[PDB]
Amino acid sequence: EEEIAALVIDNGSGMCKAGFAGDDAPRAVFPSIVGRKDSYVGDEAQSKRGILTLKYPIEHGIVTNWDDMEKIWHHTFYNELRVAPEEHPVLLTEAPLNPKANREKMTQIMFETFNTPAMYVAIQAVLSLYASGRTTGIVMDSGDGVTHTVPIYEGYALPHAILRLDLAGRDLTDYLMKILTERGYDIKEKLCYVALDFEQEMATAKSYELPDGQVITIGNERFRCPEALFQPSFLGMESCGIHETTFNSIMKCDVDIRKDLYANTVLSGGTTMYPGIADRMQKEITALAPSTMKIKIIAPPERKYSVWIGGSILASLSTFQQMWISKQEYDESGPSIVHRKCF
Amino acid sequence: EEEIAALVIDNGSGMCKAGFAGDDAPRAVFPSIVLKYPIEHGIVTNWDDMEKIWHHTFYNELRPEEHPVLLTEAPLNPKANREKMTQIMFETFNTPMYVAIQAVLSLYASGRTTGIVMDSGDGVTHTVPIYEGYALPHAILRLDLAGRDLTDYLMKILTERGYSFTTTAEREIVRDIKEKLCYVALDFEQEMATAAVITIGNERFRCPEALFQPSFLGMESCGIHETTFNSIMKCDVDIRKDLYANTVLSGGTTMYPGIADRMQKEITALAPSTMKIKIIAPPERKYSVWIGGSILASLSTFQQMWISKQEYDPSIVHRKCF
Amino acid sequence: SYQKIELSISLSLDSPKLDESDFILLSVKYLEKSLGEFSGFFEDIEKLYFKQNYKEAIEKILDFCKKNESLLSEQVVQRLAEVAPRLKSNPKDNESRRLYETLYADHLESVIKQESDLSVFNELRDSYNAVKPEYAVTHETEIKTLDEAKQFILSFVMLNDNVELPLKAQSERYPKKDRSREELGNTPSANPGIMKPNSPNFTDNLVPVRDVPKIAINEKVAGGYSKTKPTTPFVASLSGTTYSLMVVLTDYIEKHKTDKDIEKKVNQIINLWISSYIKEGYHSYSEVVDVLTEPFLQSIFDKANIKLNYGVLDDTHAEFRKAQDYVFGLTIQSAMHHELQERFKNKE
Amino acid sequence: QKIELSISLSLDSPKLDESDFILLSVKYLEKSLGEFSGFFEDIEKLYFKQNYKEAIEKILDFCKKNESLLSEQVVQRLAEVAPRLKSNPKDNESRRLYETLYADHLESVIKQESDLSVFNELRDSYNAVKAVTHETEIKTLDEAKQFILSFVMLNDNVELPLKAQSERYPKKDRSREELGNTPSANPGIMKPNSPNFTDNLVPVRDVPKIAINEKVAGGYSKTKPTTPFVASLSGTTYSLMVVLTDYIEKHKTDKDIEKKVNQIINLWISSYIKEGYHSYSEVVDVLTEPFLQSIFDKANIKLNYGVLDDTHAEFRKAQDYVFGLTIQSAMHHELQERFKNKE
Repeated sequence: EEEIAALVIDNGSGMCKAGFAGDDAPRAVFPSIVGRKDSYVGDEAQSKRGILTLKYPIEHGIVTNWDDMEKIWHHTFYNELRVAPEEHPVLLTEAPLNPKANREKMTQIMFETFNTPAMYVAIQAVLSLYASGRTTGIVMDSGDGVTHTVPIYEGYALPHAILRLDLAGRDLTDYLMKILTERGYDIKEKLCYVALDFEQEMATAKSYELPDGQVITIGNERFRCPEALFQPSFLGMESCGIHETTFNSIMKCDVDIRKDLYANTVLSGGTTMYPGIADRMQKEITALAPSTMKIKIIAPPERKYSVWIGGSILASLSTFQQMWISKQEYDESGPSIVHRKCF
Repeated sequence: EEEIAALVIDNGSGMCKAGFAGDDAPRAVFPSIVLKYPIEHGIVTNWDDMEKIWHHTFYNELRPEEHPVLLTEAPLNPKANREKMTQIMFETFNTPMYVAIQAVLSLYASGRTTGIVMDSGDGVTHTVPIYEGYALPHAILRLDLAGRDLTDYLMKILTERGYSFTTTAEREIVRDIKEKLCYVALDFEQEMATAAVITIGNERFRCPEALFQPSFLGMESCGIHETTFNSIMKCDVDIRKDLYANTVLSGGTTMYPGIADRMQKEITALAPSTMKIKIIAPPERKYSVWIGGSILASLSTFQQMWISKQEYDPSIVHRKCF
Repeated sequence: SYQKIELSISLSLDSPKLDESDFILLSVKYLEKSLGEFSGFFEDIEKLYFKQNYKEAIEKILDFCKKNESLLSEQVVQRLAEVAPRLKSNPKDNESRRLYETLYADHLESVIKQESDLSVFNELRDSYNAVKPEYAVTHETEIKTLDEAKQFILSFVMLNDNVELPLKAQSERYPKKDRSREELGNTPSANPGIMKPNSPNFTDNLVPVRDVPKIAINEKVAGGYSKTKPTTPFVASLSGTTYSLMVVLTDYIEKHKTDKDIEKKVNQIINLWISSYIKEGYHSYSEVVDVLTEPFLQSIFDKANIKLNYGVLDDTHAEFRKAQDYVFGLTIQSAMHHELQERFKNKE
Repeated sequence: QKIELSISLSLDSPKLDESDFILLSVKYLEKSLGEFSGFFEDIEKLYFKQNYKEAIEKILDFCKKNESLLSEQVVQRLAEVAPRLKSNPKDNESRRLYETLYADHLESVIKQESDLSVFNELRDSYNAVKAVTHETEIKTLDEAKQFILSFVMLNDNVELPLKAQSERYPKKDRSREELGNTPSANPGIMKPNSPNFTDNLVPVRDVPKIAINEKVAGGYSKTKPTTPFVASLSGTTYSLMVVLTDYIEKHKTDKDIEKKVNQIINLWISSYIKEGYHSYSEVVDVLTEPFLQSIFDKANIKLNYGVLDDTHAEFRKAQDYVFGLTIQSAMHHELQERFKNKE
């Protein structure tokens, strides 16, 4: 009994979401920071920023330094989840368009460094749809570093349509700085909302405080903040908005599949947690499209941790047993088994 | 069945140390801030926030229902700040408890059950005399001066050597320096005359001299050297020989190099010209309280010194425990 | 599990400072719990603890244990049987008795507090003022509370050795005190009857930091009291100033033998003296009791037909139990006192 | 015991064609049994031939004879799914994988041979019908192929007599509908969606969508359904034969012609497959016609049709294909039911 329980770690650009399989919540979410004990990982470093040079291992969703990323794993398995991984099977999450190396870097790591009993890498945007319970659709993942619009059909993505934007949460916050300091006055992102028509809204152009400083009125900068996603012009990026990135994406597909896509548009990520992005992605996509098709925009509320939910719902599956990689396989086919088994 | 483990928690003024019994290693040490600290100068002042440190302790850091729990307490704690420790664990946390004096725990770490122990933490520096492994009420002496304050001191002193460590992250820099570079000097005065993060300072021997003389700070209290003697002479002449020969430095702020040789000297001259003075400093003094408790929780006989859940069925904390 | 409370006594009954007293206290708990109709036995043995007859009652206990060995165990009887022959007591290290007695006094006080008419003490004044007028008390017209009655009753120290000497001499017992004449000093402490300053008190039984005297026992006085009566907790002497209560009382007995309630009123006083003196640390139940229980001092009560209950309450249970608890812990934490004085010796 | 059930979990596929049965069933046996080298090689030869109906017989009969060394779940479940297996030239995706892997394996065999001088001579046999605009002598294969891929210059107008010799070329299914362009991963496996190993993914290229007009009576996809796509009856192969016959006529009693011509034909066959233009079964089928055999009979030449002895490698990767293809379908099913068991 007690078939061992799996651990799922969404290695994101901004935070690390870890938990155990068959759960409805991430047990521990912590920043992906390794500051440098011979190192400090996690919120602890955030506390000792003073004498430590913080570095972020995952940049734009993909792993740049593997020396510190190994430490977001000792920490995760060992000190934020307090489990030895040798015992427990470990799924990992991966970003769209992940190069080959990183998929072979992971396998090396957790089966050699961590001697896990099983591994598995998956596109983070697929798992997101898995929460919605769909197997075919368009998932607009919006993390803190990278927002993508990845089409998924019958369980698989179409690498040719995966579209990317280097605009994100970190960025909106950063942009907001300009404007807040531009009003002559950490942040109240929990008051910002995406308008249906920014221009009308700007033609109407609430109370936030902490003890130090002062009570502050959230300016017209509230909708301007997420309007960066829609018009990245505010950030002076000519890269197309989220409305467009999505449409353009849909059309890099065979015209047979699109209807499904237009009707299965999942919005994923915390940058999509803004109220009202729902009605906007819609108004905007409907405009760019055959009036006949159905545009359904689907935003579930567990979205911030959607990636995780689907992953649990996947490792918490009896039929996932076969898919995992047994250590011997690795011991046989090397790390290449990643491609042969994790398609 | 397995022998389920017990848990050891030293709720501290500045840092909490939890781990698991028997382990040579405390598993977790974590700032107690909830930003509001529950424990005050050694005595819990806001209990509600401390209930939270506990949730984190039992659950988030360590991952209660089937594990026995030994919270640690302080010398001369108001005792109603004892029953409550009993109540929360048994009731809110339905633990299957024993509360101990940190100091007793340190001496215990030493491997002995009688002596006088100096425990400088961040909230309070206590000199407690223990005989027969019992805290002695008529002699316990304390000082509301201790490490946290010393960090502040390093701030001011540098504040005038010209470096400035104003910010919060910057404050941690100061703590970092105090923790290591600064030291207790054997002859302060000679060393403030040889005078005439590593941006260097000559305020290395003065920061810990504040423990010996609190005048810098502006506190009207005697140096830990004397809180010790004083406390001693409130002990039976008969047991003094031993207390003198069993003095253990403990607590984190005693990690300043060289407090030992000094404690010996200052006391020595203050002491009876004939007694035997011995100071025992463990290198693990940082964490000596905990280790002390692990041993115990793992002692076979202590197993009945605990409190049954049915025995609980909060005034048993005075009568079954010390 | 309960077998850790049984082992605990198997292990508490093996300490090197266990004596006659602690055995009786721990055993009963052991019988009261090993078993769960036998109510009388914990009262019969009890009555004897207040009388210091640890001797017979140990044995009766260990007769019940065997007779009811059926509901008990081989181990308890084995152990209990091995420890008894080898038992002695030391006043200096007989400290469970002291808690009992310290707690008993507070019990005899509420009793006296429940005894309303405190006029009895006021009248006693008119007898003191005629014993040592040169030191006459001249105080509250009425002693209204026991605290007032107690302080004055403690003022008989004013009656010098001079008005009591006719009485101290005829005793054969008083010449046998063993308080050394070495003035050892004062030592600060947490409880008064349990003069030992290093005693494991319960935080509930803690009083302010008061400075208690250190007294020494001159072991060489032939016939030392401590030698004749070792169960009595700390005794270097016998209650001298009791001889003074008697002067004030001899003059009172004869003046109010006319009253019919003197039987009550004399015990109200003697009981209060016995209590306050034990609470305040001056003496021990038996130090005071053995004096008035003297051939020459009992005559006065015989002439006027007074039967004294020298403060003997038969509901001394709460006090018993509380002490059973004392030893329990005292014994475990002082038996590991050497588990770590032996593990440590394995590091060096 | 974990491996047996998996193939029992793969045999519930709604979309399993015939080419998919063989691969998993042999895989079932490759583990259950573990002296049987003669069977598995004979399954590959038939699988290359697309002669699966004969293979299935052998697989269903190999179980009865060796049922003692297997389990009863294997021995029932095959003879339960075998008679209900219909091929589909559109959804045959495993098949396409196999042959794209052989196209890379057969050109390496001709990269292993050093005389690419047959090709130069042909240009002189090319220039007789209609250089190839090339001034770098034919030295590598990347120019030998390009010059042979250039035979498309010999258009309908110069191959048409041979088109009027075939009775099968009239019966062609490609639809006249201009469906446009698909950015594919691989070319033989044109589809947008196929799990593809990082072993077999290549630069994004645009490949045409092909439509079968199924109205035709006797059309190729109909007669022989094992061959995928719409089956590629190659009309551009007729223009090859113009040069090949002419090559046989000019260079004739060459001691090594039968060797030299198989180099030209196989490489032609393996270039056309790798690049997505057509499928093996159809390049081959055009040439099988009696008037096209005759020409090689007039010189006593026997056509080694791209057949290789050591194709184990390509066989196994299709088992790993269908295995992951099938199993992921099963988890996909599970999710659908459990989530529809949430609403």
